[PDB]
Amino acid sequence: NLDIIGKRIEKIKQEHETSWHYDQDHPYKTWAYHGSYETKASSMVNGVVRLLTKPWDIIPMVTQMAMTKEKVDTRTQEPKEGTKKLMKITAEWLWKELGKKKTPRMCTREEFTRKVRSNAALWKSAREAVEDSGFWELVDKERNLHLEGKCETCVYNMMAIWYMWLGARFLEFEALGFLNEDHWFSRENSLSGVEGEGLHKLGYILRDVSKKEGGAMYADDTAGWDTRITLEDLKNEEMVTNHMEGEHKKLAEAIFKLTYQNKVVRVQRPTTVMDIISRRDQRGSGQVVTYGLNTFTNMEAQLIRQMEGEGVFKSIQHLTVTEEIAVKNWLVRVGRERLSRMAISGDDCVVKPLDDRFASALTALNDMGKVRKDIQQWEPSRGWNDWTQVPFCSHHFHELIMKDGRVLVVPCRNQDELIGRARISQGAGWSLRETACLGKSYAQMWSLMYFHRRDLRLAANAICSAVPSHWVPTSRTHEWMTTEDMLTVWNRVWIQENPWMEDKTPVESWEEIPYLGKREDQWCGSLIGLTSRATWAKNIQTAINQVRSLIGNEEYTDYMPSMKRFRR
Ligand SMILES: Nc1cccnc1-n1cccc1
Ligand SMILES: Nc1cccnc1-n1cccc1
Ligand SMILES: [Cl-]
Ligand SMILES: [Zn+2]
Ligand SMILES: [Zn+2]
Repeated sequence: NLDIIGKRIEKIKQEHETSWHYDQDHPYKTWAYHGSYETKASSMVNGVVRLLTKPWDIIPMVTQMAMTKEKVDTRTQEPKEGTKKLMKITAEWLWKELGKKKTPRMCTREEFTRKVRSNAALWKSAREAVEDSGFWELVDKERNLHLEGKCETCVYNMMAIWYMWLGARFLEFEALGFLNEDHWFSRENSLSGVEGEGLHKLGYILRDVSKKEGGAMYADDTAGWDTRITLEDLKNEEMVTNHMEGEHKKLAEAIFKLTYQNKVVRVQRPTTVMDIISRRDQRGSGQVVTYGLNTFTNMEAQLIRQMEGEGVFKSIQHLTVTEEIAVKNWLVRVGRERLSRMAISGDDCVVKPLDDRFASALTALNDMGKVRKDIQQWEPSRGWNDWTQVPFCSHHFHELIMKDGRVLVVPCRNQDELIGRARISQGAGWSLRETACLGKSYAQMWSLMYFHRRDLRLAANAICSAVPSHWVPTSRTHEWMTTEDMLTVWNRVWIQENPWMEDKTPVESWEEIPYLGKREDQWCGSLIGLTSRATWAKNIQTAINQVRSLIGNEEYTDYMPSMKRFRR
């Protein structure tokens, strides 16, 4: 406890020694409180996307999205010894499989610097600190302190997103960045994972899982996954260090011990004082390490749920000596096959188990604290009989046959959600040019991922017609972030580079690229058939001209005649 976090706490105490006060009216039960001190971000609308989607101005599901804890301050119980054993055996085996064709390695100041230049989500800005050299001296001090087994400045800031100072992020990136930078959770490497795979590949992956013999597809969400990470989970995650050596092992061990398995956080409370609180359990790391370790622990949880359904062990209360031999031998004999029956993206999963015994195999899942969302604790899971109805990564997936017989598996979600998000820009000081270029990024994403939705292909063509042809899409895989012809990009992604497409014959026109059935488009939220939508489509050039007149005398390209109706 206080020996590991005290130094961090002792340092913040002094930088505010003229405000420190052990407040007796503090709202924490499960978080340890240490003291307070005196201290003191809305969704803006994207005017270019909103002027080109007028029919949606009167649709509350779109317009309410731009307007405007219980779970964080809860406690998870210690799993039983059978559960703790199931996890340790499974984790040990999983780090070895993930490590068979990969080498753990430190990420570098050079790599870290390149990422800060490219606007990755990780002195005014980071760019400046990286150029400066005192920062790196500060980094060096902490780094040598971590080699000593002590921490001074690796403190979280709550807002649930856990901002640290850039120096702490580098030390995180140094030891643990390899998980993401070297694609440990790629499908090729982890078999369950989809890291780097892209939204145009997730549907094909779900359809490949569907091809396996077995029961329903299960897609159970965990209620507040990050808050249900136990200290036993953090200790199985720490076992990645068993595969490291030299400095790297030491540095990785310090991240896990000092920043993950012990945490110090500063919270804005309005009553305005800053609460220096600590706790051991729960997920609190950087987003990228959070994504990879969530994937890891989810793959582990789901293999164990699969073991329970298949009768590999009888009870979580305690594993017999022989049951350990059985688990290990299961993992050795069928482990890789069982991983291939899953698609796991952080806390999000789809599992096609051997049979439907999986549906009521709930003792390990509940005892690990991975409690299902929106279903009673002991009520069996409801599975999906058709891969095209399975939810994954906020989407479902359609099978769409081209006029030439080739098969597209395309991503889809309710259209209100897509238009509502396109109409929102985060941050201050956006110029008209920067707002336009963000609208162009949404438009090009729609042309590539959602071309099959009538409204989005028409709105995408309108935004690309309204924004100067050579302006570069911005956002403060992502193939839509380019100035290349979207037809050329479409042909690369869907035909040339698509391993599910045998016939590589290029498409020569947007008109060869199909839509969903008209009824299926309305089911997924299309306005096709409404008078508002008909007036919008008929008069689109008037909307395009409005936005061109606001931006001014620039070079523009008409993309509307790419669609049959506007082709005279
Ligand atoms: N790759 C990585 C590792 C550790 C922390 N942060 C990152 N990151 C976040 C956005 C882009 C890169
Ligand atoms: N992957 C995902 C999840 C939630 C929202 N949007 C996305 N997306 C849309 C296009 C590409 C990615
Ligand atoms: Cl179904
Ligand atoms: Zn530190
Ligand atoms: Zn759909």
